Amino acid sequence: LIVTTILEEPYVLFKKSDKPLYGNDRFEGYCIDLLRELSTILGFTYEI
Amino acid sequence: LIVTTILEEPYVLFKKSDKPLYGNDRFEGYCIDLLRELSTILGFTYEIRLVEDGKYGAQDDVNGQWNGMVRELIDHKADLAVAPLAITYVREKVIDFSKPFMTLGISILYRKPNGTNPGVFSFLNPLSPDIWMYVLLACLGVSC
Amino acid sequence: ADTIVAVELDTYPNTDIGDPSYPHIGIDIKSVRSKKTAKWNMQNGKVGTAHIIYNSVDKRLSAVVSYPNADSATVSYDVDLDNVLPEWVRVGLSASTGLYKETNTILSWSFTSKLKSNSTHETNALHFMFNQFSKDQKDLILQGDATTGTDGNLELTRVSSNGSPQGSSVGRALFYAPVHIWESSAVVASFEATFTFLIKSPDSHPADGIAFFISNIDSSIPSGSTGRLLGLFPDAN
Amino acid sequence: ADTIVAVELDTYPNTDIGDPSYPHIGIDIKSVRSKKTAKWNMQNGKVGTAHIIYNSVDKRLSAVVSYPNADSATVSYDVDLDNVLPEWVRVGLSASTGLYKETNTILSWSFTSKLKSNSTHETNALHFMFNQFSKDQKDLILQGDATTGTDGNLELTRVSSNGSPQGSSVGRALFYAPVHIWESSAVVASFEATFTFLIKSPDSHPADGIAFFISNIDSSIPSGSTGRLLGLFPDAN
Amino acid sequence: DLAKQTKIEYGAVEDGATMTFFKKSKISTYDKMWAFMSSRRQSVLVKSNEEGIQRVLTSDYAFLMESTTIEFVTQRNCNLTQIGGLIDSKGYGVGTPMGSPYRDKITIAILQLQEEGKLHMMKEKWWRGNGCPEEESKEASALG
Amino acid sequence: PMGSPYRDKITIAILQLQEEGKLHMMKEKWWRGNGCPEEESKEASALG
Amino acid sequence: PMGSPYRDKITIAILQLQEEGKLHMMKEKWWRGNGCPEEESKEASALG
Ligand SMILES: *[C@@H]1O[C@H](CO)[C@@H](O[C@@H]2O[C@H](CO)[C@@H](O[C@@H]3O[C@H](CO[C@H]4O[C@H](CO)[C@@H](O)[C@H](O)[C@@H]4O[C@@H]4O[C@H](CO)[C@@H](O)[C@H](O)[C@H]4NC(C)=O)[C@@H](O)[C@H](O[C@H]4O[C@H](CO)[C@@H](O)[C@H](O)[C@@H]4O[C@@H]4O[C@H](CO)[C@@H](O)[C@H](O)[C@H]4NC(C)=O)[C@@H]3O)[C@H](O)[C@H]2NC(C)=O)[C@H](O)[C@H]1NC(C)=O
Ligand SMILES: *[C@@H]1O[C@H](CO)[C@@H](O[C@@H]2O[C@H](CO)[C@@H](O[C@@H]3O[C@H](CO[C@H]4O[C@H](CO)[C@@H](O)[C@H](O)[C@@H]4O[C@@H]4O[C@H](CO)[C@@H](O[C@@H]5O[C@H](CO)[C@H](O)[C@H](O)[C@H]5O)[C@H](O)[C@H]4NC(C)=O)[C@@H](O)[C@H](O[C@H]4O[C@H](CO)[C@@H](O)[C@H](O)[C@@H]4O)[C@@H]3O)[C@H](O)[C@H]2NC(C)=O)[C@H](O)[C@H]1NC(C)=O
Ligand SMILES: CCCCCCCC/C=C/CCCCCCCC(=O)O[C@@H](COC(=O)CCCCCCCCCCCCCCC)COP(=O)([O-])OCC[N+](C)(C)C
Ligand SMILES: CCCCCCCC/C=C/CCCCCCCC(=O)O[C@@H](COC(=O)CCCCCCCCCCCCCCC)COP(=O)([O-])OCC[N+](C)(C)C
Ligand SMILES: CC(C)CCC[C@@H](C)[C@H]1CC[C@H]2[C@@H]3CC=C4C[C@@H](O)CC[C@]4(C)[C@H]3CC[C@]12C
Ligand SMILES: N[C@@H](CCC(=O)O)C(=O)O
Ligand SMILES: [Ca+2]
Ligand SMILES: [Ca+2]
Ligand SMILES: [Zn+2]
Ligand SMILES: [Zn+2]
Repeated sequence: LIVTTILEEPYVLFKKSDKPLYGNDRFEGYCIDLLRELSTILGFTYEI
Repeated sequence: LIVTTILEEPYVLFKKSDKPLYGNDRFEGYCIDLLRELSTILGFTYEIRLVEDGKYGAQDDVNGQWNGMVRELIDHKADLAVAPLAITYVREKVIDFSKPFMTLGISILYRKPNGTNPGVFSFLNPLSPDIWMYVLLACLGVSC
Repeated sequence: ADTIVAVELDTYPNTDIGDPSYPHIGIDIKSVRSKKTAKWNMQNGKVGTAHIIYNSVDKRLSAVVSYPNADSATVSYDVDLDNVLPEWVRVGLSASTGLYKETNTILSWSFTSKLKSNSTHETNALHFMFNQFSKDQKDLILQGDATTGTDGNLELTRVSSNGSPQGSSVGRALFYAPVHIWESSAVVASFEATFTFLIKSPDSHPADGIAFFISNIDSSIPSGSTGRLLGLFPDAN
Repeated sequence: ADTIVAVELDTYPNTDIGDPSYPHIGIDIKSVRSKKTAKWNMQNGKVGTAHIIYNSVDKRLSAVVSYPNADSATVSYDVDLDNVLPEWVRVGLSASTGLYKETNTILSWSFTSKLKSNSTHETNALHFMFNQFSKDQKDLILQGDATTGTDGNLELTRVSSNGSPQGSSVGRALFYAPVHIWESSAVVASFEATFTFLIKSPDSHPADGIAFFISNIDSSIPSGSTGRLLGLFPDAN
Repeated sequence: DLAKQTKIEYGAVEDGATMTFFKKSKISTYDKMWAFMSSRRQSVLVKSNEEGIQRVLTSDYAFLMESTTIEFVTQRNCNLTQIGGLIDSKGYGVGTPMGSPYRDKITIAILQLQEEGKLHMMKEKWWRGNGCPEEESKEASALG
Repeated sequence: PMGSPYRDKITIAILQLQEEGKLHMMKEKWWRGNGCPEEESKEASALG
Repeated sequence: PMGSPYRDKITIAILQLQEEGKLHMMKEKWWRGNGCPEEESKEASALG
């Protein structure tokens, strides 16, 4: 379930840290927290 | 017994004395003076020993093991943990606490902002320093 | 704490903790309170040519720092590394910044030790010549917030907002392989280095300095070393 | 199976797996079935002088072994080290025995790589010269049942049964630090070695050969190697 | 408030129960602090509480810690204070190993010390309030 | 009672609830009532 | 896309989140930042 998204604050944005992250955990924001809730209720993998 | 503990002011700290301090003599503070009274009640003999790694206790969650005084208790190296060792959910599962002898709360240590005093020429403040000149040039002007 | 000996190229004057009134070269023995200091010109983003020797037949720990058309910063302190630094060590670079900005870009780094089986019995070595720090250089244990690559450089800072070097950041460049020292097979290992750097001005009165330590084989960035502690020492005494 | 390229100094004929009828120096490209072999004289307890190069100005992977007052076994096979072996390696020594005993004492070891930062501009190095293997040599990742110390020796057998080294023994002697190879900054990495061994006569047809490999950065003893697999191969292919 | 300004650095002590509370919390404010603190995990998380005291005295740092040690700091340093209320409630237990006979005998001997005021006479001694300007006592402000 | 297999099960269980904050959520659910309008609610003061 | 077996699954799923209030909880999690100290923050006015 390929999810096409486009980087706009505060909806999606890159998660800053010391170590660089890889994959779906690279992204954070509102729409990432929404898509986690859609994946919790319905139940499906998702690739940003 | 072998009582593990850790330096934290004012709970456990070294006693200020010039003499070659021996055994349990070098320790003073709250938690040993707690244990001085627990030893009178229960009638045992404590023997203070520090924690080796200098931590309190935490789950390293790579090997899933422990450090600090919690690791000193699970491996049965030291029999008590008379200390500021707190009571949490992840610690009660592996070791056995007693009832609390003190109640905590997490909060924020921060500096007080400096209350610069309203110094003795405070009454000139409600007008700007050019307005006090404009009043003075008025009463020098209107009088002329 | 880890026993650690460095040659600090400090750039922030700390008359609090024994740094002199000027940006200096300094030579540290287990303390940020150094042993010798010397005036250093400290030109802006230019090249580098530093150098360290310790020949136990002469038991001095000399050093120079040279720009083009500049002078040498002779800071040779008489110390014996017999008893002041452990048996197996781990050399490497240390850099830092804090509350200011300065560039800590290394462009090349080398080393050569020669340690006495039985002095003429074919002394050992650990020579290396990293002129071309790459992206995935896996014989370095770069700690802290240190990075590498993106050019032939060793970027010992969180960098690249036009290179503006993002104050309160600490970077280390621990080399992977140990070195036998203590004395024990005696300590004539004239360990050389070359410490080419580029401290570029961010137009900020730039000051926190780069180092070149010789630590224990186990280390980290101890409990906060961003600043006057300069990347490696835990304590200011 | 880890990718591995070795120089078998095989002291035992293994006719089932392609080793010739004579004891031989060899060469390996992910195979105990050797590319090229040559006759080696295999004297008794004596000393040593082996030497292995690969200069990509000639791209010949060469290896020579000579006792004093003996000849030299040039076993040079042209092989392209571009694709046959990874970017980062972990070189070292390997020796084993099985059902026949032999001593496999290494008593000095070196290495010298030189790979093209930019062909003239000061290529990298990893020169070391272990003439004084200590009791607690903590820059070796000696695997298996390798022993060290008690003299200046690297004993790659379970030894000191009066020098009858407890057959079906095996011990590797991997060096601690990685080396850049693959091509990427092309492949002139003229890695040298000097590999002075000692193979004592056990009065028991001394046998199973010492190696010198260039493995993956991760390695161990593959699936039991006391014997024809010579210390570093899982399978006979 | 303190979760929503990156102007003031804030952390905790490493291998401790303060950051373990934020590491496991799921409420929005306290996870936001752990979303902050996990990024600069070395920059703000100090080694011991004593370095948590000192980096507030020097820098613009707000240190998360326990109430009963704030009660000893703010009665010594009269420029530091307890910003905000108690986040949660915890306690100091005398730690014993898993399945010990000294769990219950100390559970007795802490309750016996508490009903006769021994656990309060020791806290008054080892915290020793020392005299300190408590507050301006914000009220009507009669001109001196 | 004097030795029970339900003490330690609740001892861990109470520590879970204050970690989640539900002991504080149930605290504010019952003890919070009307605000009890304070002494600083002057709103008028005819001088007598 | 133009006819999908995942529209109506999310259409019910979004309505669950605002009933629970999590669309409002994630609203206050990202759009709430610093308070932007207001125009009624006078604190001093020397008359000029
Ligand atoms: C037919 O009936 C057979 C009954 O014998 C039956 O059994 C055996 O089956 C196995 C396969 O499952 C296979 O075994 C091989 O035998 C090799 C030769 O025998 C040697 O060694 C064996 C030990 O295996 C001894 O039992 C023998 O008596 C003889 O050795 C003697 O050893 C003593 C030691 O104190 C000496 O004093 C004697 O002088 C010596 N007598 C001799 C030499 O005549 C055996 O060598 C093979 O071992 C290989 O691997 C080992 C691991 O490192 C090493 O020993 C070594 O590498 C061996 O490689 C061979 O070594 C030979 C020297 O011994 C050399 O020729 C070469 O170096 C190499 N050989 C080759 C061809 O490359 C292995 O164990 C045999 O098939 C068989 N054993 C026999 C015949 O001894 C068969 O399964 C039945 N069926 C069929 C179809 O044959
Ligand atoms: C309670 O009472 C105390 C009273 O002390 C108050 O707390 C005090 O807060 C002060 C905050 O400013 C702090 O100030 C010290 O300042 C001096 C002055 O020197 C400079 O130091 C720092 C930089 O070196 C700055 O933080 C200072 O503000 C000051 O520098 C100015 O900074 C501007 C912003 O960077 C700068 O503008 C640009 O800056 C760049 C880079 O510097 C370029 O210049 C560019 O061209 C500029 O445009 C100004 O130019 C710059 N001006 C000057 C002249 O430099 C200093 O001694 C100290 O900082 C130095 O010392 C520490 C010591 O370790 C060292 O580590 C630092 O790196 C630095 O070198 C302080 O910052 C007081 O220390 C502090 N006092 C106490 C006791 O804590 C509270 O406010 C009161 N509480 C209230 C009122 O509620
Ligand atoms: C309606 C009547 C109008 C009269 C017209 C004439 C008016 C002409 C006036 C003109 C300007 C005078 C005021 C200056 C401006 C004040 C602001 C300031 O920054 O100064 C500050 C410095 O302290 C001073 O220097 C104040 C000046 C001292 C002289 C005051 C004389 C009284 C006026 C003459 C009247 C005599 C009788 C008049 C004729 C019979 C004061 O503030 P502060 O408290 O020090 O804050 C710092 C404190 N801290 C250091 C601890 C932090
Ligand atoms: C016809 C029209 C007129 C013709 C034109 C004539 C030309 C006139 C044009 C004038 C142009 C204005 C120039 C002055 C600007 C000052 C403002 C300022 O910022 O400085 C300071 C003023 O604070 C003082 O110190 C004031 C001096 C003391 C006050 C007493 C004066 C009157 C006394 C009673 C009068 C009796 C009345 C009797 C009536 C019969 C405030 O800042 P500060 O922080 O305090 O600075 C400290 C400075 N210091 C360190 C040196 C102290
Ligand atoms: C009678 C005399 C001596 C009184 C003092 C001088 C008077 C005429 C002068 C001195 C400074 C002047 C003021 C200076 C600045 C401004 C701001 C401008 O946007 C409108 C005019 C205004 C508000 C001026 C009004 C006239 C003024 C108050
Ligand atoms: N002293 C605490 C850790 C520090 C804290 O939580 O504030 C403990 O031992 O659990
Ligand atoms: Ca400095
Ligand atoms: Ca073989
Ligand atoms: Zn210095
Ligand atoms: Zn062979």
